Amino acid sequence: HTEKRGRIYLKAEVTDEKLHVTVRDAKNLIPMDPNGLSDPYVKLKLIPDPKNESKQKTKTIRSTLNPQWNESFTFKLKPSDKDRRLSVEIWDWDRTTRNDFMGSLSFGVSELMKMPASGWYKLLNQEEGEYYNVPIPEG
Amino acid sequence: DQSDFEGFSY
Ligand SMILES: [Ca+2]
Ligand SMILES: [Ca+2]
Repeated sequence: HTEKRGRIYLKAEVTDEKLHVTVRDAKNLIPMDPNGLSDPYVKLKLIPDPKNESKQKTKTIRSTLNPQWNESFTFKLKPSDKDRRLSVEIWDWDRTTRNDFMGSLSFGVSELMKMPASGWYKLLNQEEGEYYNVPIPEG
Repeated sequence: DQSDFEGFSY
């Protein structure tokens, strides 16, 4: 039972010399809870952030395999963030703690600087998602 | 860095 058919719609464009991160919704989620569902949240951070102020996070929606957030974040790090990547950590919250790895992905600021990234990203592993950046057009 | 990963609901 490892059907990683879940997809996430993540958008990251450069505007006002800042990063416009917009998370739409997710579809085809797989149950990672005893109740037979999954309630993950959207987490994004632009390393290196030792100030802990570039770390953005939203709360989970509810019991559904197709949750929509529609959250829009806009921030940017120092000029030396071009070689850095926007790390998105998608985890399934379990009320008291976390213990379900849904998937992780990242977007390079250097690539995003010359072209905005918007599409459906597949469920990749920690290293797979932080070292790569392959979005699916789906349109 | 604090407990942000496990900081949502009680
Ligand atoms: Ca769970
Ligand atoms: Ca859960």
